[PDB]
Amino acid sequence: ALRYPMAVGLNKGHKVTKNVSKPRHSRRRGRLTKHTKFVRDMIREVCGFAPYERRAMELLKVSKDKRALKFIKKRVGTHIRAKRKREELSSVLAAMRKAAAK
Amino acid sequence: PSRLRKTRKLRGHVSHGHGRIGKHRKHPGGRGNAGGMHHHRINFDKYHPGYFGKVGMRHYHLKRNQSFCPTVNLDKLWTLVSEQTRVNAAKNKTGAAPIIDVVRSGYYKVLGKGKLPKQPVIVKAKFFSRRAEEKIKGVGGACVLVA
Amino acid sequence: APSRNGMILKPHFHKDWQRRVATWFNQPARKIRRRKARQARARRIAPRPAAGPIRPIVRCPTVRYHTKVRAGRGFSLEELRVAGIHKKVARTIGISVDPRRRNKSTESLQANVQRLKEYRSKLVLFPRKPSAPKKGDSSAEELKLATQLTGPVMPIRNVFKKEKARVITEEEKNFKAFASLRMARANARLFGIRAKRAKEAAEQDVEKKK
RNA sequence: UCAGUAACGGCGAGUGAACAGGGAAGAGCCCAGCGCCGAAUCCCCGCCCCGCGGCGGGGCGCGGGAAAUGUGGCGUACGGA
RNA sequence: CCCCGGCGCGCCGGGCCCGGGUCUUCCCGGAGUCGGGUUGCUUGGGAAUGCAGCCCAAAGCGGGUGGUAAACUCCAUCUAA
RNA sequence: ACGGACCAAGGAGUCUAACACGUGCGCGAGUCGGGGGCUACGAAAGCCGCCGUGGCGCAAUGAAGGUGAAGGCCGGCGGCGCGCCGCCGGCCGAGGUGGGAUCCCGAGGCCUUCCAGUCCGCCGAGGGCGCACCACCGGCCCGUCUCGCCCGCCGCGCCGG
Ligand SMILES: [Mg+2]
Ligand SMILES: [Mg+2]
Ligand SMILES: [Mg+2]
Ligand SMILES: [Mg+2]
Ligand SMILES: [Mg+2]
Ligand SMILES: [Mg+2]
Ligand SMILES: [Mg+2]
Ligand SMILES: [Mg+2]
Ligand SMILES: [Mg+2]
Ligand SMILES: [Mg+2]
Ligand SMILES: [Mg+2]
Ligand SMILES: [Mg+2]
Ligand SMILES: [Mg+2]
Ligand SMILES: [Mg+2]
Ligand SMILES: [Mg+2]
Ligand SMILES: [Mg+2]
Ligand SMILES: [Mg+2]
Ligand SMILES: [Mg+2]
Ligand SMILES: [Mg+2]
Ligand SMILES: [Mg+2]
Ligand SMILES: [Mg+2]
Ligand SMILES: [Mg+2]
Ligand SMILES: [Mg+2]
Ligand SMILES: [Mg+2]
Repeated sequence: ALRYPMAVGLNKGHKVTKNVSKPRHSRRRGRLTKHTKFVRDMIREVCGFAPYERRAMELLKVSKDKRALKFIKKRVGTHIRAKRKREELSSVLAAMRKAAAK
Repeated sequence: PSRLRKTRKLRGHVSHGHGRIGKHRKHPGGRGNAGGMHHHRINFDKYHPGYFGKVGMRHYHLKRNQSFCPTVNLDKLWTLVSEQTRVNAAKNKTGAAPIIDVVRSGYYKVLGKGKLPKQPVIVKAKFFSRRAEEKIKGVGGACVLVA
Repeated sequence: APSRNGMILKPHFHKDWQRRVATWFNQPARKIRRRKARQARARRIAPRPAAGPIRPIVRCPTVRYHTKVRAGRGFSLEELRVAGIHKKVARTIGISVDPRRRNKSTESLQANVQRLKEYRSKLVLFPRKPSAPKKGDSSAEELKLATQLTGPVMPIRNVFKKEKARVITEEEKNFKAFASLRMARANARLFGIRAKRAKEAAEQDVEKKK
């Protein structure tokens, strides 16, 4: 049984081999550089946290993750940025708990 | 040619071909398509049915390039390829069937409408009809798919 | 007030259109002006082609047009890297270069590299100083024979390969084109649903075993 | 050309693009940041030579300022050092 | 017969000591900005195309777009302020 | 009832776009360079075809996913109860009825002195192929509704025909 190249289906399209080239240098913007992480954690140490971030830290200390997600979503907008901010605040809460333990 | 128009013959006539009782007023029944639901209801019922209202889904950003699918019939399938191909296909005793590339000619789908002459074909098209496939396999031939 | 029978119509003349009426009586004078500017450019660049630098063999997007082949914006950086021409040398020797293009296909990549190899052979490079030629320059017999090329340099023609008449095999006779099309439509429509039902059946089997 | 089309509209009257294709034309680039180089940079005033009706080029000044709260060279997403 | 500009030749005063390929080690981005809610205008843009006022207010394998609002999941394509 | 002393000059269905119908011309399942390029009147004209891209027409329908415009007969095999369905080899191969302008066949005869007797015309009894078109009966494609039976596998299924 032969399989002709079909214009419609699961594997549609004209059969063309693909090359493996170097990706574009414009694609790597936003990549976490070690120096930028140093500047970022540096200024997190210097300036501190925001008031809504401190309130969300208190909501995570009293163990209200859904209410913390709703509060961060109301403050910052989208649910993706809300989940990322909640994970960042949970990570720094675990870091503060580890520093308070040992 | 203004000398061939109607305004030459109407000079001397008072109402100028527009009636003496009812004068040629400016817009007696509204402008354009005025009152299609109220006082021009009968004209749009008798001559433009279905004009008012909505039907079907609203496809927002439509693409005629995606909707592009030109069809060609089996009745005039041999007009795409030259006539000496038909001569040589009728002349060859071995049975070397000619290959008709429909996408090269500029059509995507092959429909089967009319009579096909009794000689084998290899039709390379993008899409096919069931009736077209039945006519091609009944005459003799193959339906090669191509993307 | 419409009469007995006719098309419904929507004339777009309800605005003040008579202020913005672009009359087209400038047209033969603009044809003469384009002609004089084109001849002025051709007299300005005396050995160079009057059209310009070469433009790539380009497949079209948007499935209506992808069988046709155009002349594109410029050559890709991977094309120039395979052919061995620097991107700043290429603009000086008369080659269209754009950095926005990619190379997904290998065949069009090899075709544009081969077109670069043909254009490098067809190119007649004049020396910078006529008294002292350099290493990478053309010969003195080519200096006199070099001239302009009227029209587009290497005009891209949509070539179609010629196939011969083949004998139809039993597999080609037994192939079912419309049935294969309908099965492909059904599988592409129901690809995710069968996978979800398979995951749910695996969950039921784990719940039955455990 | 798409196209009076998709779409909007007491979905009424009416309004109304874009992609792509064919052409005219076609030309690409520079900073901040990130970093390396003794501020390596810029403006004004004194003297000499040329030219001075688009006030420019070179040399001589322990002359005056601007500039480290950052001027100049390499370098900008096509990678760069 | 004059005036003007340009294509070239010869001379003088200057600036400039300038490229490409391979391997190794580093670096890389524009914030009351994006985005979200609400209101007003606008648009063909229709669970809001664009702009503006108020309030909230970012992130870095991040962010924006993928013409129906939302959650999960892989992709495609650009690098905004 | 209104306008109107008198005379001379000016004075009111034009132009563009869209559509419908009719007519003339060219080409014809094709047609069109309108945008672009090349060669005083001439801002004209001529040319381009690998400048027919693109519009319209040659295919319609459905809201859309989509689908997409004759069949009959013989032989062999399988199933079921001479009859039906399914699978392979050859033939006939583009519907019919009525009205249908025109054309075809020609029982007979179209006269100068009686019969025999060839060729060219001419009219016609009666019988036919029937243009267009009309009215009907059929047939095919598409959306929808009802009744049931079979076929195919790269993925045996809430699959496809
Ligand atoms: Mg009369
Ligand atoms: Mg009157
Ligand atoms: Mg009249
Ligand atoms: Mg009367
Ligand atoms: Mg009237
Ligand atoms: Mg009127
Ligand atoms: Mg009423
Ligand atoms: Mg009337
Ligand atoms: Mg051009
Ligand atoms: Mg149209
Ligand atoms: Mg209404
Ligand atoms: Mg408007
Ligand atoms: Mg375009
Ligand atoms: Mg600097
Ligand atoms: Mg850029
Ligand atoms: Mg306003
Ligand atoms: Mg408005
Ligand atoms: Mg998505
Ligand atoms: Mg009175
Ligand atoms: Mg009166
Ligand atoms: Mg009076
Ligand atoms: Mg008069
Ligand atoms: Mg009419
Ligand atoms: Mg007509």
